[PDB]
Amino acid sequence: PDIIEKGIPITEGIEPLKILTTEAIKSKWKNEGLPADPMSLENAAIITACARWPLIIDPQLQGSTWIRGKQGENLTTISLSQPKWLGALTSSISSGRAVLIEGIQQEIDATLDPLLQRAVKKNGNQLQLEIGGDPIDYDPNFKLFLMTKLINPHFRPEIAAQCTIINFIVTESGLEEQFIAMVVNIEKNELEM
Amino acid sequence: MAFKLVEATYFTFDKILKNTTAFAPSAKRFHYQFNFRELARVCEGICRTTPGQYSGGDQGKLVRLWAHEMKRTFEDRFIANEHVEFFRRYLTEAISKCIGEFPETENPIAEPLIFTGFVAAHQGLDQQYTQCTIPVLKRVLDDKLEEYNEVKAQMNLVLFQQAMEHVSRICRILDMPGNNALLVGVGGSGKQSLCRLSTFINGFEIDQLVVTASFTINDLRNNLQEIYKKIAKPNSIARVFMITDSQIKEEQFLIPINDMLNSGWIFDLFPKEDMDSLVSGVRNEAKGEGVDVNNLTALTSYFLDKIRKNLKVVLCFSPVGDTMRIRSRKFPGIINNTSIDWFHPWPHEALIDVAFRFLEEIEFPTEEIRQSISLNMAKVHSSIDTANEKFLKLERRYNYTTPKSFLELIDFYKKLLTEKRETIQRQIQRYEMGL
Amino acid sequence: ATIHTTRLRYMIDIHLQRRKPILFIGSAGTGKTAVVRDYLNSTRPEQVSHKTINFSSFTDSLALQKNIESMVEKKNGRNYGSATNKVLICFIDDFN
Ligand SMILES: Nc1ncnc2c1ncn2[C@@H]1O[C@H](COP(=O)(O)OP(=O)(O)O)[C@@H](O)[C@H]1O
Ligand SMILES: Nc1ncnc2c1ncn2[C@@H]1O[C@H](COP(=O)(O)OP(=O)(O)O)[C@@H](O)[C@H]1O
Ligand SMILES: [Mg+2]
Ligand SMILES: [Mg+2]
Repeated sequence: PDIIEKGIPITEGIEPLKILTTEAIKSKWKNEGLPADPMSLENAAIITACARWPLIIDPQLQGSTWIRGKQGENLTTISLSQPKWLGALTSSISSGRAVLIEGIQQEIDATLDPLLQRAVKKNGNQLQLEIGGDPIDYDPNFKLFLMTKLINPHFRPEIAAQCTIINFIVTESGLEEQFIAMVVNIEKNELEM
Repeated sequence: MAFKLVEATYFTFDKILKNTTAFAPSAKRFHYQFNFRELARVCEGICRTTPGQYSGGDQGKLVRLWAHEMKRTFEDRFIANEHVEFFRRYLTEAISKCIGEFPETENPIAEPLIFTGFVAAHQGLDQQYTQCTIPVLKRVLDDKLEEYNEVKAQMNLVLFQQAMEHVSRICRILDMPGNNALLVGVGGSGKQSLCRLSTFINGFEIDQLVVTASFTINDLRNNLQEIYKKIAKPNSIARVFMITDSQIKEEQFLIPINDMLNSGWIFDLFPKEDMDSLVSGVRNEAKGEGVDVNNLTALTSYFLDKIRKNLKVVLCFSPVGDTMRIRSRKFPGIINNTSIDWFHPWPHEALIDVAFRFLEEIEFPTEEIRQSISLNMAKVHSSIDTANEKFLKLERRYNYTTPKSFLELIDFYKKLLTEKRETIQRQIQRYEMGL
Repeated sequence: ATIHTTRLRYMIDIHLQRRKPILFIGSAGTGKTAVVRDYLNSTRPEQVSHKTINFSSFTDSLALQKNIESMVEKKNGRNYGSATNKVLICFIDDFN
């Protein structure tokens, strides 16, 4: 309503799903263990367009299964508990397609705080990001995904600003919509095809 | 008028103590505690006022000054806008009782009314602290920002009314000798960048410690030690010390800083023989001052006074967890010695100016879109905070929205719009050539 | 000077002549530290030797001893006291 009141040039029928991502890429995601409910597509559409690192909340690991499907090649999942997670992340930042961090429920480690910051330092041609004691060489088209298994998780508001939060929780009508898409495919297979 | 102001400041102070339900010591009200110090620095800031500028009728000019200064040590104490409203009513009742008869035309206290002794320095007045108009303040800050960008590292900021007011009342705490400033606000409130600017506005040299991933207590002490060598010399500009929650990697690094900021300098920072060599350098100054020399008691004391005057400690925390409250409980010096300053979220009117600044140097059909978008940018951020309040009551799940979150959102939206517009323009140009 | 400070100021002079220590209690606002800090300046630096100690909640028993050790000069034998029969005052703030 507030876009019409001002009278800013905009299309008659806007929906966030269409802008964030095309129809074809929604059909790709559907194949990579994602449900056809709009809430999950919206969520999947956000992480694509995210200018910040996306912190994901996944009870029943619905988000994690999708992330693993999308990143088919050179995806590495490193929990906070692992002792060489600092060493693995540093070697990953240099030449890693994507990175996934398990656990990290709340109280995010101080070593990740410079990485979490989207601002990077450019030294001539190369780009350098300072993590731990020794700075590590940063490469473009690096992706970082943070998954956390919790119900009503509590974060620092400084972190909620720094990093965009997104929830993959299958609740209320949100689960119903997934079962409909599933039912429709079994009932009227011909129409979906 | 002096006696009336003393009964007034008491009256306001007394009406707050009577309302124990409104204001009391609590978990989230660790600072709310109302001391002598806030009355003392209010009484201090009147003493700052030179005779020559306040000469004449002080029926109208003094009460304004007092009211402002009073307000700026009580407002910052308060977190909630409800508590603020309650205070302003007590402050008006207090003034109206002791003064008796006052004009109803112009409210004695007003949000527009600010007092600063940096505006004077720009106009070529010497040690003058008076009321400055909002439009005059704008021109001085904007000019000084260009000077800051020229010599130091370039800092971009919106410079809205509320941010500028925050610059004014930090400049004020730095102008007071011995008194330390504490800035409290949510992540991205601009306070660290507002401090660095505020410091530069006044004739002071800001020194921030740099924390590496692997840091030690002895490494911190050596950084502090270096700062005290520059203060010890007689002909020295007063060094400001900048600290943030990120800079405090462990709680051990805070212990030295509080003993510095409380009084003088941390016990056994340097050896006794090194201290003696600093004392001898200050002895040359003491002769010029006309203070007792070769007494080795008043001189050593005078050295501690100078060090206190020339060291300013600026602390920056976020009141988001009970960790900061545990700092207050653990560290007594911090809350009582320093002057607390609380940053509220940016007003709807300020948010419009932020958007209006970032939309500049982007092409639009009639530039009426710009002026409207800037409104919608403020409306969207406000409507999230109202929805976030609804979300907190409805479900246990807590969402948080900061002014950095808002800034980063706008930059991302602008980049996406520019990319889509460029792609559309290239496609249209290709179509036109083909046609 | 206040009516309350002058009468406490007298009580301190009484309590300084004797080896009985003094303890001050009250809110943050009350202004106790300053009332003691005024007196320590007014006392003669030969008769009495004053030193302030402030606990930030990480001050271990060992760290307090290091501050006391430095304050106290080394008398003859195992006993440690100030030379020329000077009385040694150690001011403690934020005791609890
Ligand atoms: N008013 C403002 N206008 C533009 N950018 C701002 C403004 N306030 C803050 N910023 C940006 O956001 C950052 C916030 O970080 P900082 O100033 O350290 O504040 P905080 O300590 O609250 O995080 C700034 O360094 C700057 O890049
Ligand atoms: N006569 C006085 N003049 C100015 N300040 C005073 C006076 N008496 C007490 N104070 C105040 O006392 C405080 C320091 O002593 P005190 O209140 O006991 O400290 P604390 O609150 O840390 O225990 C300061 O706020 C100081 O201004
Ligand atoms: Mg910051
Ligand atoms: Mg005290």
